[PDB]
Amino acid sequence: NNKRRSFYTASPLPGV
Amino acid sequence: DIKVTPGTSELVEQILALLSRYLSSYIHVLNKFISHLRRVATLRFERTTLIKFVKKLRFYNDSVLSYNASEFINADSFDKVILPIASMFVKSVETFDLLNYYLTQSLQKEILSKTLNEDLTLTAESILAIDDTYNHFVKFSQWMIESLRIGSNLLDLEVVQFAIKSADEDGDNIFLQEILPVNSEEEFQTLSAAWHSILDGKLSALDEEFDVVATKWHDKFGK
Amino acid sequence: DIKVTPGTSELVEQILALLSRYLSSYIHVLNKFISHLRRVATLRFERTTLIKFVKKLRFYNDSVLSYNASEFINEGKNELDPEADSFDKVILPIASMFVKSVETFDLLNYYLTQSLQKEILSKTLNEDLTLTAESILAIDDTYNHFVKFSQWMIESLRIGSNLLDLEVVQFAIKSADEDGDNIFLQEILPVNSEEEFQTLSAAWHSILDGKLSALDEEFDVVATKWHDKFGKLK
Amino acid sequence: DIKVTPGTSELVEQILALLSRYLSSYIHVLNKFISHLRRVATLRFERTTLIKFVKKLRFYNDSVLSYNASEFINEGKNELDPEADSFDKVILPIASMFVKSVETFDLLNYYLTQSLQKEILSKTLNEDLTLTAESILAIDDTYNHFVKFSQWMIESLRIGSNLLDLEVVQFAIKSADEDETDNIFLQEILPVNSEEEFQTLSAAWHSILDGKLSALDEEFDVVATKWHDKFG
Amino acid sequence: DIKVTPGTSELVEQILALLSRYLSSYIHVLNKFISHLRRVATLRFERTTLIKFVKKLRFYNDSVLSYNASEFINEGKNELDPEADSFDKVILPIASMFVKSVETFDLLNYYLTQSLQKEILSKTLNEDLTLTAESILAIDDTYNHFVKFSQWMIESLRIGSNLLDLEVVQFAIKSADEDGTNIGETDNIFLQEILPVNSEEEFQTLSAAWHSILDGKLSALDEEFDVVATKWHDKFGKLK
Amino acid sequence: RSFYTASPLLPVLPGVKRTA
Amino acid sequence: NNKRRSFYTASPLLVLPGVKR
Amino acid sequence: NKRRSFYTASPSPVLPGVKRTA
RNA sequence: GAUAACUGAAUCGAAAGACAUUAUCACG
RNA sequence: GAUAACUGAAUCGAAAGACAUUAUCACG
Ligand SMILES: [Mg+2]
Ligand SMILES: [Mg+2]
Ligand SMILES: [Mg+2]
Ligand SMILES: [Mg+2]
Repeated sequence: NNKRRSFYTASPLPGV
Repeated sequence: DIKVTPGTSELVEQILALLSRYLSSYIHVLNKFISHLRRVATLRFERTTLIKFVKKLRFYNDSVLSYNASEFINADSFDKVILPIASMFVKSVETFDLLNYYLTQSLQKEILSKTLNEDLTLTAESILAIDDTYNHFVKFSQWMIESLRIGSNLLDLEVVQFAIKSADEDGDNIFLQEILPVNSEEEFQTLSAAWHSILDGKLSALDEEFDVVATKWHDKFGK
Repeated sequence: DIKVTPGTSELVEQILALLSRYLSSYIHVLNKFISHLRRVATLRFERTTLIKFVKKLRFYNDSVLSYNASEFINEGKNELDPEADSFDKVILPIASMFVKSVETFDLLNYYLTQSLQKEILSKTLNEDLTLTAESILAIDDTYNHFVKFSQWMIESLRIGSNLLDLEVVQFAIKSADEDGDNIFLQEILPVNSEEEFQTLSAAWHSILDGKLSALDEEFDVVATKWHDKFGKLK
Repeated sequence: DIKVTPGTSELVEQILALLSRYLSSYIHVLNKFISHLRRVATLRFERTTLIKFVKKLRFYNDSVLSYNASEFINEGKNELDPEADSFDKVILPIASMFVKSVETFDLLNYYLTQSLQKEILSKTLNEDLTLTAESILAIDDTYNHFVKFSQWMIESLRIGSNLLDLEVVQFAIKSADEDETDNIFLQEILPVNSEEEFQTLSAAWHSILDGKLSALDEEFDVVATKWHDKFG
Repeated sequence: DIKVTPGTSELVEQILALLSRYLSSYIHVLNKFISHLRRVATLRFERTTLIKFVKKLRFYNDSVLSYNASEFINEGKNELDPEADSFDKVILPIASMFVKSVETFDLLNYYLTQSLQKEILSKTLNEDLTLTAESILAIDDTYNHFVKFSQWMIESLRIGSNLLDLEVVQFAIKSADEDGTNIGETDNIFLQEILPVNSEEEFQTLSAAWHSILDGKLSALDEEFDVVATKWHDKFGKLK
Repeated sequence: RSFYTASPLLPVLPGVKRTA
Repeated sequence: NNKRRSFYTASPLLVLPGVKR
Repeated sequence: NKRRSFYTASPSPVLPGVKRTA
């Protein structure tokens, strides 16, 4: 859920 | 295919300068925090963990600042020349990932648990900035690698693969957007300098927010 | 320019397998520790820090295990081809992976074996979930040797730069300049053939497998200690 | 030579009620503090020390509230006989309770207002968890006056001894020897000769001490409000 | 009823001497501990707390040692004298001192043997300046017996009241009412019944038997305080 | 788990019965 | 000095019944 | 030595391709 | 640089003696 | 009441099995 995603961030373009 | 120019040397130095600015922002604010933490007995070992991290960042910074790009460039493929620069970015980015989790999440909770003193915490806005800067350096890193098709399993960033595996299982997100290949060095240079402008924008916002927190720590504890 | 062979593919795979063994030893013991720590309320956030670290190691391990070396090596045809890859070019990203990993282990080992150890005693008032002294010894011994192996690969082929420098190696050097035998300060001899790299590589392989078995053995002892002193019923 | 009356029973109950009010002010504010401290992991054992203290106060308070004074005062075949109790004999255990309590408050105040305050700043740097300067002033002012009232009861009826001496009173005296006075503890207790006189002076003390306990309450309310707003 | 004798003066002095021995055992060991603790920066404030406690004990000890019992006991002239003191009246302030002391020891023991022990491990990450388990046992055994001796003096002469109740004794009683342990012969020292005494000769006899027991406990206490002072010397005081 | 003693688990006493 | 006096009060500080200066 | 404890928590074979006294 | 001050009488030292003209700590 | 949630694959249980329909904590 958002516990898995919380290890990757603490939050809620050229060549792209 | 794609080949070096005499202007390639400076393009590398300019990219590396961003990384040094990113590293240096953290080192400055962490030095201040580590000093304030001296005065909190219950945070003595968390402090030593932060010292360990800051030493690592400091080392990456001396490494980057001492790197003379011209000593490693000739004739060489542009591929070959960008590869170790990209590779440094990846090592740094994964270090920041580890540090950000500790600094902005675990430690923040620990600080409140141990002290209930919000004067020692980061501001919400500094956390936002931290994450925004990280996301963009991750994406810039991915751009450099995928644009020149120099990627592999070993240069994959954890956060990028996590986003991808999450979209497969679930079925807009910055990490999932497609990198267009580049065909000339003139094109890489153009897009690079546009990235440079964006990332400098993020690092100034970051600096601004690190100032705000450092000021708070000064006023609420001070010298 | 030293050149690739058809046997080069397997040499890379063998080097990467060591890295995978090193990563996997940590992941196994950490998975255990993280599970035990679920039952300790005061170590809740330290636990999440460990999870973050173990995830990173796990990712490096999947990355390494999924890397098909042959897909990145142009190979020798018989020997002549000027478009076949340099051995330099092929070892470089392997070495570079080792460096990233080794610096991650450095960060982790300090947390795991020093800070957290002190914190565990402070918070719990016992030794039941600390590491053994011998496991710490093994951890450090294994790290030291993987650092030195990493340096060997890089300096032997003269493919180093400021960006591939390991923090612990530069620290040792700067400390000797200021101060007036130490594994990190000893000189790397250059290598001239791939046949020579292979020979020395396999000798390193034997040494490092030796260190990883000692590590495994000590990780087994602590997992048992954790079981006897904390996990089991009373 | 100094005898009980039927009114003596109520004079004792009134004195004891002050002690109960003093004990209860502390118990109230400490109950709050102990609760706030439950959320601070680094102050876990300091909290248990406070609980130990607050339990002791609470016990002295139940003891005092459940003491029926009349059950220990022989009024006698009314106002006649040598069988009826001396006023001395009756005040003695009341004074003695005050002394035990006062020495407990001394131990507690040092911990609460000095050691623990410093420890709180060392561990947390969080001044939200400290007492106000004004609460500390009040604590010390109330203590001083209960010490002096206790000494008055004892020395006025000449019922003192080495065993009823208060540490703070002897310390003041020994400090003046080694060194008319401005110091409350060194000033002389006048003897009393009737119970009517004791009663009069007692009620004047009662008024003063109630004044100190209201100031104390007021400052405990200020610090409790701070603790409520800043945590709870 | 029960009346003083010329021998009463010395009986009081003897009782008070035990209290002084109890106090002095603590003061000695605490003085040592406080000195050691001067060299531990992280235990600076805990140290000041201990000093506050040890000062209180020291004061009770000077008070007790300076008390001249004869100055507060009006003896009788040839036997009956209607101005001579009741034995009741004379024991009361002695008992009352014991109670004040015992409740002080209760507060101190919790700090010393529980809170502070945990804090020492938390802060220092070692056992070098913790107490031994045996010293804790001795502390608690001595406390228990002085509590019981104090209760004996008070209940034997029926001189008790709500104000002389010991916290630990009431706690044991209220705990047995609620749980149902006050039925039958209990194994709990605090719940066992105090027999009344009727003569001073009887009090004296029982007193001296208590005296023998308590001196036994204080020697065990002293022995364990010597062991832990040695431990503190070997593990902390002596440098290499 | 006690405020009253650190030794939970603790022979005839003068002037005392064995009886509650 | 004032370290001895600090065990007895937390204050600078130091009319009353039965009391004559 | 207080700086050296951030690099190992610990207070003589030949290694391949490492010249021994250097 | 920081921290440590019960006239307490202990502590450290085989002793002489030491004890804020001291001691301990430190990415510092 | 509060606290604890890596799809991690360990942990706990001799077994059956357990694992937020859970677990732990809390001034007599
Ligand atoms: Mg930690
Ligand atoms: Mg943490
Ligand atoms: Mg304290
Ligand atoms: Mg404590």
